[PDB]
Amino acid sequence: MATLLTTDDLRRALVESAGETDGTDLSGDFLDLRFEDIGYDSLALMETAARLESRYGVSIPDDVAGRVDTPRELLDLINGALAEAA
Ligand SMILES: *P(=O)(O)OCC(C)(C)[C@H](O)C(=O)NCCC(=O)NCCS
Repeated sequence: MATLLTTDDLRRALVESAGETDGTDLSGDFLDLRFEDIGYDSLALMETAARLESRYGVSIPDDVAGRVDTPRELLDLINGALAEAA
């Protein structure tokens, strides 16, 4: 069992944690963008991850989510954890 969130899933969720739907375009291959560059707090990354934890069946330790600079890593946390141990 490993329902992997896709680009779109991460996108929608990550916009959702910004509060209002401003619309930081996170479509296509936005995985090379950076959270620091898009003004994201690591606290917010934890918040982002927290949502995905309960949704997909993963658990991301507090400090881990603060160590993700690019969206690819945050996505890879969920995807990877499910593939590793679900
Ligand atoms: P991440 O480690 O890139 O997140 C860094 C953040 C954006 C949280 C950064 O340290 C910040 O916003 N600092 C504000 C100053 C402070 O003391 N914040 C307390 C946060 S609980």
